[PDB]
Amino acid sequence: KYICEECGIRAKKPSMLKKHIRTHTDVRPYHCTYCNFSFKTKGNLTKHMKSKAHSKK
Ligand SMILES: [Zn+2]
Ligand SMILES: [Zn+2]
Repeated sequence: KYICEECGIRAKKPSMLKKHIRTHTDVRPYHCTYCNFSFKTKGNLTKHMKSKAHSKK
C-alpha cells in the first residue's frame, strides 16, 4: 500500500511514498524568509513567494 492517509497522495512506488510520508516530519530545509513554514522542494517555495503575501522584492 502507498497512499498518504493525510494528503491522499498516490505513489505506488516506495521511494516516492516513503519520501512523501517522511515529509510530514521536519525534513523541509526550504523555509520562507518570513513565515515559519517550510517545504521539501524549492518548487513550492516559489509558489509561496509568488503570492502577494510578503515579497516586496
Ligand atoms: Zn501526505
Ligand atoms: Zn511566507
